[PDB]
Amino acid sequence: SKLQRKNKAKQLRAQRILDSIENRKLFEGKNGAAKIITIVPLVNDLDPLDILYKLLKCADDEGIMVQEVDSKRIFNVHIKKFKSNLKIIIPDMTNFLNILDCAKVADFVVFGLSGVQEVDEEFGEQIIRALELQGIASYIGVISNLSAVHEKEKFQLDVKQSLESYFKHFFPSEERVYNLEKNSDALNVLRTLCQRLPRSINWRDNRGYVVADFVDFVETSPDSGDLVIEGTVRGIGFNANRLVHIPDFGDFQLNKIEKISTVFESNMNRDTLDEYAPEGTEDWSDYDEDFEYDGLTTARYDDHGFLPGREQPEEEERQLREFRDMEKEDREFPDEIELEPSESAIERLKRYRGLKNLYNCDWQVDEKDPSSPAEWKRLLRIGNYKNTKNRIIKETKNEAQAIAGDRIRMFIRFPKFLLEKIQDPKQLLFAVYGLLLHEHKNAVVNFSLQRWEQYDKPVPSQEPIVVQYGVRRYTIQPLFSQGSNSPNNVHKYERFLHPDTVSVATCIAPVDFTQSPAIFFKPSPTDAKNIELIGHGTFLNADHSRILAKRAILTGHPFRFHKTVVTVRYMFFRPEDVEWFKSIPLFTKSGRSGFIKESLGTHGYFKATFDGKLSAQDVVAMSLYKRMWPMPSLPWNG
RNA sequence: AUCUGGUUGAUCCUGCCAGUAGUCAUAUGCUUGUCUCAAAGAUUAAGCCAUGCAUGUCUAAGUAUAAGCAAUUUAUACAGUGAAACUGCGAAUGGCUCAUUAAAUCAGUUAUCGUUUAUUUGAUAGUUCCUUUACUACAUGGUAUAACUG
RNA sequence: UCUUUGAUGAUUCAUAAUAACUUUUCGAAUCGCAUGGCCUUGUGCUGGCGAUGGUUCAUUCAAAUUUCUGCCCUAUCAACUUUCGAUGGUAGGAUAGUGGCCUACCAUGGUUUCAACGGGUAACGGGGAAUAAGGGUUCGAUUCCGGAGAGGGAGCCUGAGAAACGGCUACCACAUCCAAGGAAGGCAGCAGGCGCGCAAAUUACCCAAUCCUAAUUCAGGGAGGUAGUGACAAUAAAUAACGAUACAGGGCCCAUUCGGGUCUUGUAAUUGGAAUGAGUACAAUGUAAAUACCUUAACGAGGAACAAUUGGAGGGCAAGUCUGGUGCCAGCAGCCGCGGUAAUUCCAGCUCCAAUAGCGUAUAUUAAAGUUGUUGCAGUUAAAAAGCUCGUAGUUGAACUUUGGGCCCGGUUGG
RNA sequence: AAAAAUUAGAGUGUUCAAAGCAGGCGUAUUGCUCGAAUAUAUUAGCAUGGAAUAAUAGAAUAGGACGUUUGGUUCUAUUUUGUUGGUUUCUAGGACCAUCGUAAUGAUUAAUAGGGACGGUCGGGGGCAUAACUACUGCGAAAGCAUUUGCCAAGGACGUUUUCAU
Repeated sequence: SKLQRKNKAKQLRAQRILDSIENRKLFEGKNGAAKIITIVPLVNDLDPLDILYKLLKCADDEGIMVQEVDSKRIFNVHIKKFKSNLKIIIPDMTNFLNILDCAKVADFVVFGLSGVQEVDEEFGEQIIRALELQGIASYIGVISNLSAVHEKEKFQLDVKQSLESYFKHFFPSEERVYNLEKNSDALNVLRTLCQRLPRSINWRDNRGYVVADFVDFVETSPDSGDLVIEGTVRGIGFNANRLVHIPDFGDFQLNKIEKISTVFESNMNRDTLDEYAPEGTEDWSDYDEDFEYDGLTTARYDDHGFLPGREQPEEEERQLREFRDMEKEDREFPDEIELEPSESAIERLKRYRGLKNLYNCDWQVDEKDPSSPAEWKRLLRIGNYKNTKNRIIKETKNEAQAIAGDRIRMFIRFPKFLLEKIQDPKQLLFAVYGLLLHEHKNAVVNFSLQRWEQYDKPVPSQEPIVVQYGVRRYTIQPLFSQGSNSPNNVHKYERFLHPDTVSVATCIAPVDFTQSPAIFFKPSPTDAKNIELIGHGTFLNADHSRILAKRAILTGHPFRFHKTVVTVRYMFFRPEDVEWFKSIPLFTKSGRSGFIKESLGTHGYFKATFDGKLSAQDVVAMSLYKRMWPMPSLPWNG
């Protein structure tokens, strides 16, 4: 008979309809749920407490809104209709930084709009562009009040269609805007947040994060006490083998874990709880790089060609006074040295490595470089960057000591000088983050630079700006490289944004295992909020094969052109570099090489061969290269 | 009330495969300015279902001491309005789907001298104290419970 | 010097009497309004309109059974039914009531080549729907009437009426809350779900209309109405119309020959002015309130931008002798086929053709099809007459039995 | 007598149309007024007209049909003997029972359908016993069928003023 359906049906789908259950139904509504809800107003004159009271009048209790009015920004409310509990938060618009993390704790973001204006670019539209570029879960756009447009009906219709504007180019994934003045539109905004949960972010999810409910200090010692933290664990958990960072306080060491309706402690398998770990000096102790410049006449290149020749409003003005001067050096003459020689040009700049080739030989990154500071010695370089990436993600679930959705009175070993600036949780959120094994140790890192939209003001490599990665607010001096496809990682050193191609930023900072996107902003009080949004990007890897370049190219005014000797004017008033740079072959900048043999005189006269035209339409050129290193970072607060 | 291309060097046939129009016949591709009229979870799974609604009802004329209101006044039984609750009636109509079912359903056609029927419309009831008026009310017999208080 | 008696085609029918019989049925211990007439004047006696209830006969809305004839493919289903009711007789039980409906004793019947009985159905039946010279072929889950069902089977309560599921109770399959003691559940009603697949709309406003229910004019109604989403289908029809010169030709004519008239175009980023709704929007009207359509202030074009699109250009089948690929970006277009450079088909530019809101492609079905043949095909050589004669059912079967003659009335037609 | 809707269709300026069932006229001053048709047995049942075509029954052993030929056997009592019940006399009124009378008493042809007899013949037809003639043509339902003699039965055609009515 025709039970063969119930064969083929109930034996095609039985496990494919099983892979997606408990992630959806761990939120059953008496004890096991906590839905985290954030509300962002998009104009400065809004009452989100009233928007809350437009979201709860349709909930069929009555005595929930009136007693919760005075000064509270965190709410925990149980919905006795769809049987779910919510965690309703609301930040403070006077600060900007608090807005940027109240999104990234949540999964549904209530986007309010305005029925009297449009959005503003630098503050509303940028904060929309802020959260989607750092990554966010799903959301709902909404309008609170539509009383202001005149009480005829058709005029209150089309003003919705105008407000669709920022969901045609921003998102082709959301077409409705719910009018909360309508009672029947204000209910399926309550249906969806009590009954769904979206694909959230990748990196914040897979590490564990708890929001605080009760924070109190207890005494263990006058050197260090303890803080009890009450909350519910989200993410994957918190175990006693690694560390925890909280912003504006930093990193602190736990002691014990207790789940209160499993008593755990911290073992002695801690990591190096310091900034500059002493486990880096017993890995590199070889004295085998001796590129020297103390008595070297010409850099030894005996493996690169010919025989050598031996002898027997007050903030902006200080920053742009030498900014646009480098257009002569970066853009119109990119390969150039500064020369108007009337001074003692016998010893003006000497220490160099002027080899001609770029991408076919060896260059020792590590040297005994006097430009290489004390970071270069006591640091660990675990140089395998693919298996160690995939090792750390596997071990974490195996050391599962805390499962998600638990009521914890979390204790932590904590000092005594930081018992003041933590406020009550009702006026400010308090969250923690699970820090992996050996992340806080500083090392070398590499970023990527996505240039900010309609902002072509470049920035040199000499500014310790704060770059947001993960949750960490760290000021850091960046240096910039290219991402050219070559099997040696010798790329071009640039100093600014390359306005055409996504640039690569080399840095020295603690490692980020989460592969979090990078955020380039400038803290300056020019804007009322202490942010100048200047860029964004992401982290890729930690590099060990970098060879940077420093250009200094001797070009000037040529006048004399013989087939073997070429004399160039305003060059040699003190001829020393012609006898100092024998094994650095000259070349015409039209792509034609040449040979330097001897100093034929004193004012530009040297032996110079030409491959093409012998005339003063192009200047013979040199090539110089050096190597220096970035500066480490610092955790920025305030 | 109509036919055209294809077997052979060339021709007449049997013969099928392309073509050609229609569909209140369903999907699908690219396009899309106006007026009138409008089908729409049937096919496959008569598979599973979060939340809210879809069945209640009073006149001058069955029962009011609301510790209801209105007070307003001819009214010492009550009389204005009128929650709750008992009693009466309805909930068997309507709406939705097409799984079963092949002399079954169902159609046009007969039969009840072979039966039940709220309602509606029209008729219809001096006889019934042991009595023809002898004890024992007909100017009128008896308990029990609801709402409500605690 | 003494009888009445209904109706039907038909009755032991209606209806009446006599003896009785019964856990003795019904025969107003209810309610609003009015307030009068009579008197020995006693709260004496009578007396109006109508609400609700009541037994039986008629009646209306019904219900339950029943008579005759009528269904798609299949013999690779020829014999089926009768212990355990199958066909009939007699007496009881049960029901609103007839009847093997059930129970006792007996008889041995009933269906079948004019297809019983069994198997398939991606089968609810009809009114009807598409195509059509005539005959026909293929559909009908779906606005009206009839039946069945409420996750799957069974059982009963209250009632005039239900084997009811927005009633209850059991087992079967499910699945919800839980202080673990227990307690609750049926979207094939309306909106809406996460499932499936080629495949199908809003958790909106109201009882104003249509009609139903209630103790009732007043309350109720996802029944039903109004909008949102809708290239499912069907009707009406914007995307330009008029001049001037100009230069051409044809053109009829003055033609002498010119130009004397009449024309027709052709074009001249040659030049002019008039018309108008798509759209916007004061008012009014619409409507239960609104939205839109009809009406109408002010606004609204050289339109080059307020800009039509799908498919083809050997043949069938309307449309090219056109230039470009080193075969950038070659099987190749339903079927004959075109490629081996430059192609009278691929890939692109230009110019033409067809429909104008494309019927462009896919899958079913109808005409074409006299290729299902009753109307109406095919016999030797093309697919196709059984090895041979007797013989079932089925179909088909010679001729013959009152014709002719005469008279006369009364129809509408050519007249 | 076969419901409405739909289909063919009459009337009717929704501004035309698909639709709808409306609408038209005066003084517009308290009004009169026409509509909402008709057709479509399309099996089976019901009422009715006609007697072609094609079936079916009737008298052959006459228990045949008509008769007021005559003898019977029965069964009913409506009526009158006011009336009532108790009797039978007729009388009508039902059937069946012999024989006595008159009608012209009562049987379709004999298929250039079929069967059955009958008379003279013909044939390598078949069974038992004891080549040449073979094509030009012989016989048998077919496959098939050749030396003479005799038995046993069968069969076509012809001939006929026989018979039965497939």
